[PDB]
Amino acid sequence: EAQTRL
Amino acid sequence: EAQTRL
Amino acid sequence: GSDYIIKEKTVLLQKKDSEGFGFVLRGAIEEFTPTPAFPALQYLESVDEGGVAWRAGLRMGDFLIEVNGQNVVKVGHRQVVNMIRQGGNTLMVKVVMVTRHPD
Amino acid sequence: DYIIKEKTVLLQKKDSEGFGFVLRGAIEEFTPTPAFPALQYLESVDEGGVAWRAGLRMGDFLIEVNGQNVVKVGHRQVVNMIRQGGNTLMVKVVMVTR
Repeated sequence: EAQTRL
Repeated sequence: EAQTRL
Repeated sequence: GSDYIIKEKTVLLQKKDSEGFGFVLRGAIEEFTPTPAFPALQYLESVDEGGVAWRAGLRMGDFLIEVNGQNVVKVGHRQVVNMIRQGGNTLMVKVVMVTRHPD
Repeated sequence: DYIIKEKTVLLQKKDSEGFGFVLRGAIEEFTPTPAFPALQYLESVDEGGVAWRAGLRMGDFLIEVNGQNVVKVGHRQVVNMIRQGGNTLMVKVVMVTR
């Protein structure tokens, strides 16, 4: 997977 | 959309 | 928003050569992707109050996921209809029943 | 035997800040399931943040971003779409509450 903050 | 009696 | 009750199941239909399964298939070429409210392209527009379909447990609104072991989630109306005919008199359909409640 | 809670919400943030959430997602061929409706979901939502105040919560799966269906979209592509909207994000999400 891969997370990202927005 | 289409319809069909069956 | 909306709260959706999702139920899945497979049903076996078998009619006399002189009768219909007892339902109207409805549905959509471009791009389709399953959403919670609309999990497939074809569904039961209506189901005859006392025919094969109805007696097998199918109801209006049921979306068709599989026709005789064949996934029809993204299949056009024409072809889906042809598949149902290929199995003549016997039909094993996997369907998903979606019921919408206000949230 | 599977309850899915859906809603479409509008987020409007200020240039300086962010919407306030961490998006985690993504194999190749994805086949949506009630328990696993989409690829990208909200791993975390900052309490009291833009996203939080709009009604977004942990576990929310993203169905549509700015009107585009993203059920089967890759993480990078979805992130990019969110970037694209600038300071606004209209998002349709679902919470599997089975």
